[PDB]
Amino acid sequence: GIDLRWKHVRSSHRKAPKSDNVYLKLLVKLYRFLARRTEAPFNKVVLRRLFMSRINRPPVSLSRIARNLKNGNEKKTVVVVATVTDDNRLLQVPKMEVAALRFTAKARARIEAAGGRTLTLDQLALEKPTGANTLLLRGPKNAREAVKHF
Amino acid sequence: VAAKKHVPIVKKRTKRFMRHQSDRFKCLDSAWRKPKGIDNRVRRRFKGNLAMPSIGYGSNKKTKHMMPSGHKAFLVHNVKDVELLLMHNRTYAAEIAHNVSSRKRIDIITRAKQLGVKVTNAKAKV
Amino acid sequence: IKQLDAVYESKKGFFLPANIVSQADLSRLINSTEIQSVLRAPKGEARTKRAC
Amino acid sequence: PTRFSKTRKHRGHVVGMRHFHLLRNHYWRPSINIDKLWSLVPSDVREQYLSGQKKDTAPVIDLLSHGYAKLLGKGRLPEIPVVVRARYVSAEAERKVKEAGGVVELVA
Amino acid sequence: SNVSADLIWEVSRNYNSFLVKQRTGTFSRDALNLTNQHSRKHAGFVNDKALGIVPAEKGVKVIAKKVKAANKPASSLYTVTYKSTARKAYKAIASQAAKHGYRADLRQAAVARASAILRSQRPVKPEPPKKLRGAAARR
Amino acid sequence: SRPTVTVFGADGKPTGATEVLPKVFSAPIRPDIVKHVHTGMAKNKRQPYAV
RNA sequence: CGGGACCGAGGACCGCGCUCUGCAAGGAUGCUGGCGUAAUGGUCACCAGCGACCCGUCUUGAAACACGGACCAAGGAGUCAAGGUUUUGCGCGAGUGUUUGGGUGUAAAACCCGCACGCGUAAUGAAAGUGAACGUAGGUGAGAGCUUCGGCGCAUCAUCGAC
RNA sequence: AAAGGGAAGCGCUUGUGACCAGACUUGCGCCCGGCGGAUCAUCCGGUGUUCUCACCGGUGCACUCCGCCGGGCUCAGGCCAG
Repeated sequence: GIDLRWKHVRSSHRKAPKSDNVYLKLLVKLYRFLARRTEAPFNKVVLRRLFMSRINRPPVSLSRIARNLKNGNEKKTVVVVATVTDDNRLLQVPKMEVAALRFTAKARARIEAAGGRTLTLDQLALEKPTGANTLLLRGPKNAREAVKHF
Repeated sequence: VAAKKHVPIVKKRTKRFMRHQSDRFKCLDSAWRKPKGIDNRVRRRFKGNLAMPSIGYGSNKKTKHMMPSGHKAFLVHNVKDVELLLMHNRTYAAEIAHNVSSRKRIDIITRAKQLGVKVTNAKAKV
Repeated sequence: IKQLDAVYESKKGFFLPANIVSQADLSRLINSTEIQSVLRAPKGEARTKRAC
Repeated sequence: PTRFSKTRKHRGHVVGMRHFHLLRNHYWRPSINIDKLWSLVPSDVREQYLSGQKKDTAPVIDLLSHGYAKLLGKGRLPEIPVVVRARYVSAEAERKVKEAGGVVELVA
Repeated sequence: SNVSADLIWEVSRNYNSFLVKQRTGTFSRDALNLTNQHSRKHAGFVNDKALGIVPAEKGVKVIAKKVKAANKPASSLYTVTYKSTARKAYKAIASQAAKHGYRADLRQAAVARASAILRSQRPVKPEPPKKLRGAAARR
Repeated sequence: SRPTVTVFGADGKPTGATEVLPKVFSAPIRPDIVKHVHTGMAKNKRQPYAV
C-alpha cells in the first residue's frame, strides 16, 4: 500500500461546452486548432470563454466599449466573447471595430451607422489569428440578482 | 474467409457471476444482483464466497466482442443487410436474425457465400 | 416562393437571425493562408513512435 | 421527465401606520431620468437632432403620453433645447434642462 | 454562407437514416460511403467531393459528386461503368480518385471496394461436405 | 446579387423562368432549437387522461 | 563458466549504440514431429483436496436478544400540482412575455394580431415627501490580455473619496 | 442417469462420464504445356468529367490481353508439442 496523504485532483474547469450549438462546436474546433498551433495566449483565453456558460459571459454594452476605447485604444479591435448590447444613454457611438459572439439588432445598427465594423469570431480568427492589436473585454460578472442575494 | 490476424483471445473468467442464494431460492433468478445488506458475507468479501464483478475482469480492447474465430457478430435481416459487410469479411461475420424466413435465409446465405462473408448460423432452417 | 419574403417581412417582432459564425467552411478557415502563415511548426505527427 | 430523475438511479437503495382602503391609483407616478429622455424621441428624428440638422426647431416631449409623471435628474443632457411637459420634476432635472437650454412645463 | 459539409456532419453525426448502430460497430447504408463506415472521412452524402462504387451486371459502376451541381440532385453524379479488365478498372478508379486532387485519401478504399465487387462477381466454389463428429451426431 | 432558382412546368422541364431565392433559406440551421421547439409543440394536441 | 523456472507486450523504417560485410542495439524468432479430430477447448452431473454461518431489519459503539421469511406466479411503495431558490441549455435583450381575448384554420393542432397588464428599467422614509456625474463616471495597489515596449489596463479584490 | 456412515446447498482447481461450439478442408503469386475468345498498346471521332482523366464506336490478327484445365515451385494457412 502507498501512503497518499495528498489526493490527486481532477480538473475543476470546463474542457468542452455544454451547449449543443453546432456553430459553437465549429468555433470550438477552430480555436482548439489555433490554441494548439500558436504562441498567443489570446487564443487560449478565447477558447476558454467559448467553453464558458452564460452567467460566466455577462453582456457588454456599447457605453462600456466606448469607455474602454479611450486613451490610445481607439484603433484596437474590440473582442468580446459575449453578447454586445445597445445603450440608450450613449447618444454618440464612436467609430469602432468589434468582434463578438452575437450583437443585438440595435447595437449592430448603431455601430454600422457610426461607421464601425461588426465581426464574428471566425472572422476575427481569420483577420487576427494571433490576436494582434486587440482589446479583450468582459462584462460585469457580479451584476446579477443571485450574486446580490449571495 | 479466414479472419484478420489478432492477438490471442484471453478470457480472464469464463464462469458467470451467480446471484447470492439463488441456488437455494427458486424465486431468485441467477442473474447478478449486488448485495446491499450491511452484514453480507459476499458484499464484505470474505474468502470462500461468491466473487463480485468488477472492471478488473474486463477483456482486452483488441479482442473485445470477438468470437473464437476472430470475427465480430453483425445481425442481418436481409440481403441488403448482409451486403453491408462487403468490406469487412475478414473482421465481421453475418448472423441471421431469428425471425427471418427460410427463403430469405437461403438468399442471405447465397449472397454471403458470394461475398466471402462467414455466417454463424448458416445451418438453420435446412 | 415569391410570397415567402413578404411572409417573413410581415412577422412583427421577429427578424431573420444573425449567425454566430460567418464562414461555415472550417476547412477553408483552417487551411487559409492567413492562419497557416503564422502557425508554429508541428511538434509531432499523428502517430508517435514508442521510445522505450 | 421521470426517466431523468435521481429516483430511478436510487431504485434498489431506499411597522408604522395603517392605511385603510389604500388605492394605488392615488400614488401612481412613474419616473424617468434625463439620460433616457432623448430615447422618447423617435429614432430618425432623434438622430437628426443629435447630428445637428435641426438648428431652429425644439422638440416637445409629453411624459404623460409615454407613461411617466415625474422627470428625475440622473445623467447629463446634450446642449439641445427641449420642451418637457411633466406633472412632477426634480430640482436637479429642471436645473439640467435649463442648462441644456429648455424649459420644464407643469401639466395635470 | 450558413451551410457547409462540416455543418452537415455536425447535424447528422449522431443520427441519420443511413445509420445502422449495433453492439459491435456502427455502419452506414449510404451509396457514396466507401467501406460503409460512419465517419467524416467516409460520409459521402456529407462530403462535397465523394465517390461510391456499386456492382453492375459485369464489372463495377462508380459515381462521383459534381461540386457545381450540389443543389441539382438529378444531375449531381458523374457515373462511369467499368466493364473491362480488373487492372484497367483499378487504374481508372485510382486515377479518378487521386490524379486531380478529388479525395486522394479514398484511393485505397475505392480500389479495395472495386476489387471486392469484382471478386464477388466470380463464381463460387462448391463447399466440402459437413463431417459428423462424436457419438450422438455420428450415431 | 441574390441566387436564383429554376421554375419547372407540368412536363417536368424548366420553363425558362427563375425566381430570386428567399432570404429565409440562408438562416442558421439549429437542430437543438428545432428539437426543443418540437418537444414543446408535439404535446399541444394531447387530451388529458385520469382514473 | 554452468543448471532451472515463468514470461514474448509491440508490429514497415526512424533512436541510442556496439565487438561494425554485421549485431544479443527502441519487447521471439528459426528448425522439426504427431494429429487434423472431439485430440485441444467448452457445458452439465458426480467424486476428491482445500475454503466457506441464514438472509434481512433493528439496536447501540458493537454483538447478543428480538421481529419477518413453508413454496411459486401476478402485482406492490418519493408521484402530481402550485409557489420559491441555485445551476445547465435556448431565444430576445433595456427590454421581455403571441395563446384573458381576437383573426384564421386542412379544426382541441399549426399560423397570425394587438390594447392593457406582469416583471425589469430607482431608491429611501412610519408617513408627508424627496430622489442618484466636481473629475475622460474619481484617486491608490493588484490584476488576464494587448502594446508603438513609453505604457493601456477586462472581470474581480482591498482601500480612500463623490452623489 | 447419478449420489447418499448424524444435513444439504456454494467458492478455487483437477479428474471421470455424458454432450457440444468453433477451427480445418486450401488460398495468393510465379514458370511451363494445352484449349476458348478477342472489351491488349497506339491512333480517329463522339460524349462526360475533377480539364486530364475516363467511357463508347472503328483499328488488334495473335511473341499482345482475359478466362478454363493439367503439371512444377515459393509463400501463407488449424491443434498440441520437442
